[PDB]
Amino acid sequence: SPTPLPQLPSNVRDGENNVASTFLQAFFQLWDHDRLTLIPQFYDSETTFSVVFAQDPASSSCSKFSRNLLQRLFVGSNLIADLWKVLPATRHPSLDQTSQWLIDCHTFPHLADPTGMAPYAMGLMINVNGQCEEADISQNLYGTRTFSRCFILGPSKPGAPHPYRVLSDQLTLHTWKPQ
Amino acid sequence: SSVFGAPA
Amino acid sequence: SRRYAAKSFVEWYYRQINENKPVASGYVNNNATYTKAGHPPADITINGRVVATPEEWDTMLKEQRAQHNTSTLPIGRKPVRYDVDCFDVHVINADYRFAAPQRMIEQHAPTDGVRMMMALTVSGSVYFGASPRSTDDYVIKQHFNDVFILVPNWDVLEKRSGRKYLIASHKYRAY
Repeated sequence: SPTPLPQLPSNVRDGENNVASTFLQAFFQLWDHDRLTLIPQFYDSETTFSVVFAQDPASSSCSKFSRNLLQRLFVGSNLIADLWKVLPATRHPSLDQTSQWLIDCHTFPHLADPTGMAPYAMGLMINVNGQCEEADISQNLYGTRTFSRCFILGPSKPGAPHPYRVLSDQLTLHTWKPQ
Repeated sequence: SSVFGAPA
Repeated sequence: SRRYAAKSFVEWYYRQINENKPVASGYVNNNATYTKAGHPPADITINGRVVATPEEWDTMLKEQRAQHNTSTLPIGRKPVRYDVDCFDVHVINADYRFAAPQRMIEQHAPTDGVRMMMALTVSGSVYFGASPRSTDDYVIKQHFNDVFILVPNWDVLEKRSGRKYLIASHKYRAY
């Protein structure tokens, strides 16, 4: 058997202000316990969100959502809340269970500067591979999800609650093991 | 310009 | 939209890999226009290891498919095969200008679907030792998730992909 590429732990290279930590600690806690509060904090009129697939509670949910006004679903800021409402209840492990998370991040150049004072702004790319417990109360469906989620963060618009915002949020829901 | 600080 | 741009890159990239061909030419490092403008080397992370150059990534891919002795795969089995299940792309800067010829700035406004910086996510499976069209007779199977930041290849767009957009950042995970 050929040998797969070696697997190392999370490679966290964010800038000194530790935004990746602050953001992700808030993100997964609120995703589980107070999900919609994330949007006013970090999402704005330009943020884009996709949920992709690689019985599944999320599958039936995104199906019905898409019919109404492996498979993909892309939305702008106008529908993010409504979609997030329909996504399964979750419990993620704590981020300090480090071996249960694969989080890779780095800062990168040449985003736009929303203040227009400079031609470029630095961005922060955060990619997460993790797992969570998913539940759908009505359909008595409970199980373990493996997922990927890629965030692009950048400077926020003037007046925003935080100095950074989410530009792009790409959720990939692959494996679902019933339990 | 950056809000993330310099990488270490 | 913009899936069409991502589709052509995706098809090129995993085809090179699956044909044991190099992908280093798809990175900004090997574009003179970007580099003389001062672009940094691509930021590449492979299963958590920062990899300094695209060339080293190609070498790592070669090592992964290498067979050393005591056992040997039957003929007709392919050492490594990547199958893409899904990809998704968001535009993270629709007014990308770095190393652009002024003419391209003038010719294509941010609404025009050319000067796009894209965040691309790709997911699928890695099969070790499987027959080239089988998803069942593998020795080992992994899940993989690749993410890229793609930037416009001015050289090509001036005149599908694999050359229309170049890789500025790349993270690979498999498990």
